[PDB]
Amino acid sequence: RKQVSDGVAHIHASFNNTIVTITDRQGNALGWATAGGSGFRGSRKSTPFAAQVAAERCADAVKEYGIKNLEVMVKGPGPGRESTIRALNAAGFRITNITDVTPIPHNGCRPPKKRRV
Amino acid sequence: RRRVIGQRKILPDPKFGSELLAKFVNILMVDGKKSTAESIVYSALETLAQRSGKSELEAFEVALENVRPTVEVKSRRVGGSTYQVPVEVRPVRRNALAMRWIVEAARKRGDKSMALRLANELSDAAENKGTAVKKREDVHRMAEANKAFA
Amino acid sequence: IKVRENEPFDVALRRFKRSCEKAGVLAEVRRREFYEKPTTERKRAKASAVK
Amino acid sequence: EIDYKDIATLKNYITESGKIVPSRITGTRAKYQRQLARAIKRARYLSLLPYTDRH
RNA sequence: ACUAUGGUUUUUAUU
RNA sequence: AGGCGGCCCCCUGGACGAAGACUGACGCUCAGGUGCGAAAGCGUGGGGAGCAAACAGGAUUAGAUACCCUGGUAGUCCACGCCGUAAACGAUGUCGACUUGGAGGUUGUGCCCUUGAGGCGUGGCUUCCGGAGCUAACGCGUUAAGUCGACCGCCUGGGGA
Repeated sequence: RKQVSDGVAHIHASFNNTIVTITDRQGNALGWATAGGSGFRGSRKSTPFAAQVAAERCADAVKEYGIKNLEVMVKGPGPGRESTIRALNAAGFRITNITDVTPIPHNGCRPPKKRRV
Repeated sequence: RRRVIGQRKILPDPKFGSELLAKFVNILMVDGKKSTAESIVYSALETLAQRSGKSELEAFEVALENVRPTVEVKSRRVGGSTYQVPVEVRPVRRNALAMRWIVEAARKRGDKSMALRLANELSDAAENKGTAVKKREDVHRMAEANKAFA
Repeated sequence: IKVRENEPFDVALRRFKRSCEKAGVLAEVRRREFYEKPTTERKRAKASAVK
Repeated sequence: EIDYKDIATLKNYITESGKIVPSRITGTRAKYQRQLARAIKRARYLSLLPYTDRH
């Protein structure tokens, strides 16, 4: 409802899935998709490909909403957290930047115990 | 060194201005007889009036548009960690990777009529599916392999 | 090595690879060289965070 | 182990979400952390620090 | 860490 | 010992710092006996989310009653009692007095204008490396597989058992 051709993309990558949400600065979440909704399972669902096609299916779900530029905010410790630039290039979008929004590593259950030092 | 390639790079056709034609007169034409090979050279545009393809003046441009590869898979073995990574093919080599196809059921066909035979494959390969793309759909299969890393 | 990432950073720390085995093993453990350099000189090295 | 009523020190080890900050990113020792968590638990039960932001 | 299959199961040899 | 982790309050067997004063051999082992569960089994009434023998199915495959997957009982949980199980492996019976260096962790203690997740000595515990001695070998290595001194349990080719 602001018609600015401009918005934000929020990514969250886990050790199974990846979430992609596209939102307007007025708080209207224009569309969302996951690697799970794309029919994938297990380690393949966690891939940068499975995240990229979830973003390409989401760019295909905002294709009547009038938007052309996005700024990216990346979150989660999993693989496939920054392949969305290749989905923007597939859909013809312009990009501002890719910003990491990692929160403080609270809890800290089962990090890799191999070695140390 | 020895390079094992002619690396051509030719001149375009002297009455069509196109480089595509100056490479495609070489298909199903043998021992370089291109000035007496009247039974095949250019004649696929004259026999398309008996085969299912459309707009003969672009029928090779559209057929080539629908068969070319986009990637090649190249291992990077370090331990491994075998890295079966796809990378995109370069803007000339994308055509050379398609040079051997489209004739594999025409050589090798009987019933003479070479020009009508080439117009049959010029209609069948342009479907982006099944024939002429069996190795293109095998690159698509080899592009599934890097997903094993997760 | 190998070992999968659990904390996201775009730049490496050189903390786990070739620093770390090649070299990093069987050259400092248990009284090798000693004198003062692998222990006592490090006990005299000041740190503004633990360590 | 000595205090739980003066919260100026305890706010140095929790976020604006009230969650506890790991010793591995504050230059703090773990044998302190184990008891700074007890001081935070004492001050939560005193209702002067938050338990969870639900709430 | 870097991409699935599961069964049959030698006898004389050596004097 | 089997084992034992949110905070908070009581009660409790051992271990240790340290200045005085008091016993006066009061010490040790142990047949028989007796104390005690990680587990599952006995069972009456409650509980049922994780996980799961049993079990309905999916399958699987040439087949399957199994691997894999959807659901899932006994059981793990609670009160109160029986059972006494195991690799109950710290591979080292319970007790006494000796031997030989190094380095870490953990807890006192003396002194640091505390490089100080402490430092340099000295008491307790303990782990890795390593010497005498002992071993076929692993190695054990002062908390010993060493040195013998007390007392107990048990043995004498393998299978059968």
